[PDB]
Amino acid sequence: MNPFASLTLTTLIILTIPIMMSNSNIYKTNLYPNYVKTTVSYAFTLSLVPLLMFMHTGQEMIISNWHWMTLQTVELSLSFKMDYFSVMFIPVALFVTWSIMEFSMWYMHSDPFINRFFKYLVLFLITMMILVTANNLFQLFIGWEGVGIMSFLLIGWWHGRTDANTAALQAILYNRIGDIGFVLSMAWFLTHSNAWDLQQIFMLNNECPNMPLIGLLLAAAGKSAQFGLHPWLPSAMEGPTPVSALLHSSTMVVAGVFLLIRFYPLMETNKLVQTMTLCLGAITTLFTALCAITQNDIKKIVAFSTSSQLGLMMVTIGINQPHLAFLHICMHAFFKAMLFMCSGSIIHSLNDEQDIRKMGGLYKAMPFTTTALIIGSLALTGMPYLTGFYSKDLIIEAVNMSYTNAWALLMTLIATSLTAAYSTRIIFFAFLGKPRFPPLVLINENNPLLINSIKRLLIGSIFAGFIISNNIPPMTVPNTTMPLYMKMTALIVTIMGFMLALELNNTTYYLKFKYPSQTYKFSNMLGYYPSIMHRLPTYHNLSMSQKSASSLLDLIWLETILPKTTSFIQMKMSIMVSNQKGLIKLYFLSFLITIMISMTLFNYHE
Amino acid sequence: HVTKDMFPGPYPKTPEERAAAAKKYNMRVEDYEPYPDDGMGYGDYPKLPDRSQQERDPWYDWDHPDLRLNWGEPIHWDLDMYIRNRVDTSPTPVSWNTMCKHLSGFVAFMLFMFWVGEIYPSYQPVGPKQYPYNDLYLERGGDPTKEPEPVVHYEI
Amino acid sequence: APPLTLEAIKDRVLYVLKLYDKIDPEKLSVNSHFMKDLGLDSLDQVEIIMAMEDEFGFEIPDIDAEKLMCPQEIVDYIADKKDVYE
Amino acid sequence: SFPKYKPSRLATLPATLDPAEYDISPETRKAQAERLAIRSRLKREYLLQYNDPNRLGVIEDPALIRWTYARSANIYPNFRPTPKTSLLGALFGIGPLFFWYYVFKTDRDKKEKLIQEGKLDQTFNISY
Amino acid sequence: SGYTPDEKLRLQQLRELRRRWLKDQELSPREPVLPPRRVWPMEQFWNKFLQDGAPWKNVIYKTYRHSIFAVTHVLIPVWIIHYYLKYHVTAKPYTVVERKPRIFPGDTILETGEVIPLMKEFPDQHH
Amino acid sequence: KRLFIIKPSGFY
Amino acid sequence: AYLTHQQKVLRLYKRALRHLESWCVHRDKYRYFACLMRARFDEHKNEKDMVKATQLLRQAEEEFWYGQHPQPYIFPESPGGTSYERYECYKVPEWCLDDWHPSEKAMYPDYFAKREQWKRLRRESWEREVKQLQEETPPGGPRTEALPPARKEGDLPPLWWHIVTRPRERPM
Amino acid sequence: MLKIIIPTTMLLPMTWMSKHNMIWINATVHSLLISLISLSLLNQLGENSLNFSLTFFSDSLSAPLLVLTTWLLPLMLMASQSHLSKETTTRKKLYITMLILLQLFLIMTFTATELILFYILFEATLVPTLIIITRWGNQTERLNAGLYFLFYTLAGSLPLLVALVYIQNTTGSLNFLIIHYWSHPLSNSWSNIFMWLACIMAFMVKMPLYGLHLWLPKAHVEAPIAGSMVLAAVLLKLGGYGMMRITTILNPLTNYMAYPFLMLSMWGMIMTSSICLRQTDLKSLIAYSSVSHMALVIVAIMIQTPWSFMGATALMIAHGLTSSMLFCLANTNYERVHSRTMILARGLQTLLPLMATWWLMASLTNLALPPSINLIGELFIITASFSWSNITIILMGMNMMITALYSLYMLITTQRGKYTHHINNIKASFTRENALMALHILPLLLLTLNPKMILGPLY
Ligand SMILES: CCCCCCCCCCCCCCCCCC(=O)O[C@@H](COC(=O)CCCCCCCCCCCCCCC)COP(=O)(O)OC[C@H](O)CO
Repeated sequence: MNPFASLTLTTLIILTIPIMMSNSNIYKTNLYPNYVKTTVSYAFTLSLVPLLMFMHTGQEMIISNWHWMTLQTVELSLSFKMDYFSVMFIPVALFVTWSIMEFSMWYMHSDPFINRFFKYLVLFLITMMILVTANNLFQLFIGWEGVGIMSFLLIGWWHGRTDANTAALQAILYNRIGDIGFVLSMAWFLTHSNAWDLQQIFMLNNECPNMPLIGLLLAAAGKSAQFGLHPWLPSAMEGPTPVSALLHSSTMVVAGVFLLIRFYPLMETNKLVQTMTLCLGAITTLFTALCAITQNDIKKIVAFSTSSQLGLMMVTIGINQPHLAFLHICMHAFFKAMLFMCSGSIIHSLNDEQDIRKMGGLYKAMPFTTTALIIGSLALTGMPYLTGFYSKDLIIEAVNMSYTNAWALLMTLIATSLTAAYSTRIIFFAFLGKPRFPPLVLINENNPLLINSIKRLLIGSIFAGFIISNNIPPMTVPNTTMPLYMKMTALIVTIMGFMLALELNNTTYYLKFKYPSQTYKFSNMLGYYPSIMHRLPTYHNLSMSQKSASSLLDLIWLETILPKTTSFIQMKMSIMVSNQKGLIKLYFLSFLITIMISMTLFNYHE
Repeated sequence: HVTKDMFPGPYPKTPEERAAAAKKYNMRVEDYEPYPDDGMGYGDYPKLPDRSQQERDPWYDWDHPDLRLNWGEPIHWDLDMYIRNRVDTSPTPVSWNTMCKHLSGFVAFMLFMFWVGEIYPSYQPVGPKQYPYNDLYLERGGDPTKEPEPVVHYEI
Repeated sequence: APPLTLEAIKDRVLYVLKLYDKIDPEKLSVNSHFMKDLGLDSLDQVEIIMAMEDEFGFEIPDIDAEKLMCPQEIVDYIADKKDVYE
Repeated sequence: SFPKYKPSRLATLPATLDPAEYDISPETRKAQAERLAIRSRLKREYLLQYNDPNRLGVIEDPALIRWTYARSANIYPNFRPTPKTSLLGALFGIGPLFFWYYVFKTDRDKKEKLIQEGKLDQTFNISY
Repeated sequence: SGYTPDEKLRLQQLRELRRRWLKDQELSPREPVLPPRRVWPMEQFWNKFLQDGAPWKNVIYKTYRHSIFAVTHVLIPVWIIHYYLKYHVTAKPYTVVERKPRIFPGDTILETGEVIPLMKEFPDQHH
Repeated sequence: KRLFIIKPSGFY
Repeated sequence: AYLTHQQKVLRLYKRALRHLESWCVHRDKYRYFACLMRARFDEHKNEKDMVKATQLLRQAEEEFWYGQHPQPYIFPESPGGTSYERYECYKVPEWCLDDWHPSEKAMYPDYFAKREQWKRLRRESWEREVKQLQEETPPGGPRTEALPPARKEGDLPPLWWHIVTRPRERPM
Repeated sequence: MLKIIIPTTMLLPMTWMSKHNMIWINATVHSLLISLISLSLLNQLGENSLNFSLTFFSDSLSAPLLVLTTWLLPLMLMASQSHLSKETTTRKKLYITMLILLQLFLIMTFTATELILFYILFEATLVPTLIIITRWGNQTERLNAGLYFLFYTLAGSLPLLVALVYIQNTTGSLNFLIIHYWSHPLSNSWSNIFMWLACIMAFMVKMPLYGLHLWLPKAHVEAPIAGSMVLAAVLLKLGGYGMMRITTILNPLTNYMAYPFLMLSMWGMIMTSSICLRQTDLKSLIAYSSVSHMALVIVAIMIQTPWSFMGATALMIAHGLTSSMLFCLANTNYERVHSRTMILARGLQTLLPLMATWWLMASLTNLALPPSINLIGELFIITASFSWSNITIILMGMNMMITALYSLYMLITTQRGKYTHHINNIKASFTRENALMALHILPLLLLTLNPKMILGPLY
């Protein structure tokens, strides 16, 4: 009966009000976006009181409510499980999306369907709002599928863009391929554990969850854009920037990693799956990062940075560090949202140009935008006591002194250095140097919407690292006594990577020619994955459906096995039995055989 | 509008019927080419080179600009693989064989080294995580009636 | 952004044309069919339209570029392609 | 010199690298000259209907109608049963069906065998 | 090279018609014309209130628009949710379950007024 | 400067 | 109809520099390497033999293919560009306006009345423009896709309505 | 049940006795009233069927199906007065008569207590559907379709006839009750296998089952819109309904004599959904989608599992509502452009803003998006099948992947994209089309709140 239950539940329902009021249309269509932001702002403000209540006493509770059906022995009911992962995530997601909503007013200002756009963002927000809070697997599926379909429209928001539909279809495809593991986990838990509530799965102690956890891993990889199922995130860059900064920065793609954190107690029981997560987390962390540093599009650059970060999340959850992985979720939410939003500022202000090889010299042109990026870039890459410090090097330190895959440890270190690599590429090409954009300048950021939204997230990137790290109760054993020379590798590799990348970037400043390196061809072409794996399997499967399936099987053979064979036989026997010659001689002679043989060899006498 | 005879028919056997089909398909006898009839039933429909709509020159103005077709032009039998959003046969800057070699090599190299990493794992020169209460048999999920086996941790 | 019109286009068009070193400042006329008036080889018009492009930031098709040969012609082509109605 | 660009059915050969377009023979002079002739014939008609004020309906495309007919009923009247089609039908037909039967029957036989001797954990598995 | 005489004349009229056609795409000052809409008492109240437009008029305007947002989007929704959570759904067993109140050795508990004992003598180490 | 926008009739 | 040798090499020139944008990036590097490209293009002007020119461009295309940038800098308002057809889901065609409702129609009387003016002009110009088209049509069907312009006074050029009344590139 | 059959029968003079132009109104309003009376039967007692008399009975299996048919009846009526208005008074009057004779047979079929009485009306639905397809069908191939439809289901139904009469003379009674209580173990004798084949094949043909499914792409493509939905929305379920009812005497021969059908279905769904990945015709695309979803129910039924049965009926009705709806989507676009090709009409979201929505959550419901009962049906079958065999998920899971790719594909091609230049006859959508779409969407999502009224007797 504590108030905690009441207000925290309203955090969902008050968020849904703009959706209900939207269909009324009594709202002035001009003032709708302001209405949406204020509701989310109040949603965040109300979302505070559960958080301080959680830090004060530390109580985690479940709100089970209206009983959907008593499914024989199953009792599927709408139930909002809440714990530290919930109560911490809720303010973070609301804070980011409120800042994005404020920015979206500035960026998406000329779109006639801007009110529809704010409707979609709220619909996505509540969808992930119920994704994080899900006591039963079915509610987890509600968010897990609604969040994918909500992305489909939003990525194809510009609609008529032919490539945008491709990315929208591509996003659904990879997500639903991952969803195959989800329903596999669904069936396993219902059959071998007789429930979908997290309480029963934890308590029944499925200590040998080899099949479910593989399905859980496969479900995680689809939504988190892991290696093998990564390229949907880089391709889903064709939507508007606020779409990018909210869903495809840290508030949709993170759902895949968040899935295993919810199922962490079962994860530690098994060992094979954890090593697989160590394998998948490492390869995603480097391969995407390797394909990043050679790109010339901020949306592609920052996206690949997410997937590399998403790869980093899978590493820490791998070696029994679930909470710190969720800490990495919150910190990554802060600075990564700013980077896209900051990149959104420069893209629109400089007449919707996204190629990094054309902007040039934005340092003193846009002070706040340049200021935001360097703080965001430093936080993502290191800079102790900043937001990234309370998460990243702790993960790197934690993964160092653990019985991990020796190769996977090597990928994390290199990718950690590669994290600074593309960070330099953005700062060096865009802001530093001489400008290259078209002669007519339109550089401006004085709009209060852009300045306030950046500043709101900026103060988060300075202090929110220290706040929650000092506020949440210690949920992991610490690592205190290691040699000095791997306690510092997190700083060393980033500082080391900062060095040559700067030197190699100003090697472009060197007047001499640059050879078309083959390895550069491999990395700049997204690691060769899209040019083959989006062209070889799709062609074969599409070719199989036409040549086989449609033509050969359905309407060539199956129509000839039963229908045409019987029709041909009936017609063939019809042409003979009805083509009598009309001569009385042959008719009576036919009777004579019938009369003779009837009183004969058929033995029609005994 | 169109009459029945203009509908696609059987294989053009004689060159004269090849010309008739080419006229029927709004092409000439030079570029007309029926599909190789291995019994698959393609009929007289003229096979065309594998050219996705992405291949077609975007700067040219089409009657159907979205898919890059003009009115009446005999579209490919395999249009729906080769539409703008479906399978695209655009020429990559590097060869497909090289395209495939580096992809398979990197994946195989990554997987192989991952195995050898597992063979020789990395760890610090540190030992077991000593745990009290006979390895916490009771709270690990153990049964109270079955007393835990002798487990104890020492000091030096 | 305030949309561009002819006096904007024409001034920007003769802007980059004047900035070209070999073009004589007094020889600059909106109606000047390049080579027959200002000695410019066929390899030069294909490269100055890039300067014409970068002035307005929208790609000039080569089919239209080869036809595009006069300072007035560039102004006319730019305006209609960017729905400039004044 | 860098290695050349070998073509593929999925990675086509560009027009810029094709040897055929290099030598424009006088035979090819007219071969690619009627391209615009037939295209204009189709063009001029198309704009005439498209721009026609009296037109209110849609302009029927005989190529589109022909394509739908070719990818439809007009396939079996052109279907000749041959070993290629016969083997293709069996390989993509009965083939996978029997293969799926083999894997399922084998697993199901193994599945019930374990239950027969009580070699499977279904203590909590009650809903079915 | 170079619009041909017929072609340059073709583009000239095409440009001329296009300019005139886009000129018609303008809007007259009177457009758009629209029938009136039923006015609201609060809206007309704020119109006559905001005629002064002084800074202290704007704050109460903004405060009120923040106030009625709070009541109709937080106060009422939290009312029905709490009522639902306090007299309807909690009236069924095991509907709202929470973690046990985490107590520590040394403090005291409420429902019996008993003290869990103080943590016994620590081996007394220091750094 | 304001100018006419074409839009499919939503009145129905 | 046929891209002559000069047309193809200029096309090679334009695409070569555009790819070299993505390589050189910085403007100072651009103005140097472009000049080498220009200078080394000027040297083979007196090549005389056209066969050599094909051989002079034979290695050129593949050399471009050797050094082609995997991510060339394509312009946003162009095919392959980021803002390609993006501003198109709002340019509903003009003919849709005929299906409007009188209450909607009465909102914009002046524009609608002027649209009717354009409507009648198209109706009056059609017979003249279709007649003009056939009176100088080439034998054996149209040979070149280019259409005849308006020859006499008053008459509008044939096939003009959709070109003139095309939706604006920035409808919003 | 006479509270439903009698008003339905008395509605037949109602239409014929109506005036010239009032036929559509009176038929619609009273059919909707008949639907309301049908909802009076949704309450099923604890574990007993709502047995009314020896002639008619109802349980939780036919309770949702019956009201689906009655609810359907206005929808064909609401989807017919577009192309039928250009016809004489009699022919329009005749058209309404047939559908009402259609639903009357369907109402009698689902409520029949005796398998023979079930059988008679079960084939009798052919007669009105056949004439509807042939008479008012707007195509040429429909003449071949009528033969293809009639013979194919009859070729399986006729062997069924000999099966029932054999049961009657051997076991005794043949009603749905005595069979269940007096059920005896079926032996493994080869004669019993043939009786199993006879008692089953007739129902699989009407589902249809992969291979025996070619009569849907013929019938549905060029059937009239009104006849297209009913044949798609219930007549397929009619084959489904008999599957639960008749698999009470076929035990335990079901376990061994089901493998060929499970393999045909679990592979057919991948193949048939692979059909849907590429269809030149929108209506053919929808028809093949019905094959895949129905093939799920065949797998669902043949396992004969509690969880499987509730998922079967939930998917059965849910598919019918959405499949009928998508057919209405095809009819609207086909009406404007007078063709069926995919790529001919495209970019229709810009031209028609609301229809972009209607086709949108129609695709989502077709996609089994949770919690839409399409999901609660498909997901149940996966769980039941996975318990039956762990490799079932590899195929049946891959269906949801393939089902997504084609479902959005028709949404991408038709609604999204650029408007077709030459097409200019697309007027603003009439409120009849918009309303008819809502009459499908709203009950679907409304019923999501209470799946217990669709989960069947096994719930
Ligand atoms: C298009 C072809 C058909 C499609 C598939 C339909 C289903 C396949 C099987 C069809 C079976 C039809 C005949 C079954 C009648 C009822 C079956 C029955 O009651 O079971 C009996 C099964 O017994 C039979 O012999 C039934 C017939 C077996 C199959 C032979 C005839 C059917 C196949 C040929 C005719 C149908 C095909 C069409 C040909 C143009 C049990 O009786 P019993 O044999 O035990 O009787 C006691 C004693 O032993 C003496 O009888």
